[PDB]
Amino acid sequence: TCPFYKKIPGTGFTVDAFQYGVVEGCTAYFLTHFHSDHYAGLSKHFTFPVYCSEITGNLLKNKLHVQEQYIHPLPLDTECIVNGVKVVLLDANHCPGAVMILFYLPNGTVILHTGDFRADPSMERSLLADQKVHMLYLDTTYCSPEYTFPSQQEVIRFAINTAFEAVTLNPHALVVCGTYSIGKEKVFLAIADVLGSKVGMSQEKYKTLQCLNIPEINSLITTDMCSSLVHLLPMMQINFKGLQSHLKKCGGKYNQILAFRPTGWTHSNKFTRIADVIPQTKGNISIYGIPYSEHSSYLEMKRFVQWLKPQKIIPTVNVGTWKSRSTMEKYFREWKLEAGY
Ligand code: NI
Repeated sequence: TCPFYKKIPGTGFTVDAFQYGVVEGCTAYFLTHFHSDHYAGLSKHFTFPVYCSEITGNLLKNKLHVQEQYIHPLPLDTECIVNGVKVVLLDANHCPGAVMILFYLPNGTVILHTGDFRADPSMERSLLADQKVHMLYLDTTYCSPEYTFPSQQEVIRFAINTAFEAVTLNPHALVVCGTYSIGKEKVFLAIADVLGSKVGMSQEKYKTLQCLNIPEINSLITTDMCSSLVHLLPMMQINFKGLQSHLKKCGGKYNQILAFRPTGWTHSNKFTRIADVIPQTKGNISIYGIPYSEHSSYLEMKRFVQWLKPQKIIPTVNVGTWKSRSTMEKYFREWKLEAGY
């Protein structure tokens, strides 16, 4: 049955609630972004109205074969009317096409649902600045003070520098980047850009990327693996056995693999600066875990909430244990006390 934190009170709306069958009372289904824990249940047989961004709509049509008459894409940063209720979609700084959703209830209540987001001060100058928010449905994925991580820009600098140095020293090295969903595209694209290569990948992953409006993408990606020195592979293949096998498949074109596994967080962040990160090596294979996050750090999340000053916070992540819920509620109280709302 649909959990309560996926239901918008005073409307016929749900958010990311497609794995429950027909939700009793539901007149429109919102989808924040194209990741499988959120879309699980959409297909060509779905015949309710789905509201989402343009890019998420492109992916629904092409990857899942949802029929076009049921897809209702909305422009960002624009007041739109859905079943008599004013709504606005805002950039969530998560993966391509990911949004937050502002709802303006008929009774005057204002609700923000973050979806998955990485808070940023640029958000403090969107249509959020212009009115009060009564309820916040918050992506709390890393709501504990141990979760620190660097900016995306510092992680990309590290990756570009590492790869440019390895290939300059050995022009027969192959660079590999792991992936399992959309998101984190800047990793493999920035590396390709510095080496003056295109990124080679499967036809299916190429198709996915062509759905994302990314300008000059024909210029950065390809399915001709042979002409590329940056290959994208399944995340499950980013291990010593998997990359040994891939290297054999390259026909003696390359004699060394440098691989990157972007990840959310790892405990090494508690002890280690980005500059100090080192690979796991075996034979002619090195694997770098890099802390490229598309969710808020604890301190980014705290700043956002203390800026917004909501009257009630409803967590959407880590809600399944009493100890987690308790812990998050204690931080919310502190934030409120410290900020004086
Ligand atoms: Ni996500």
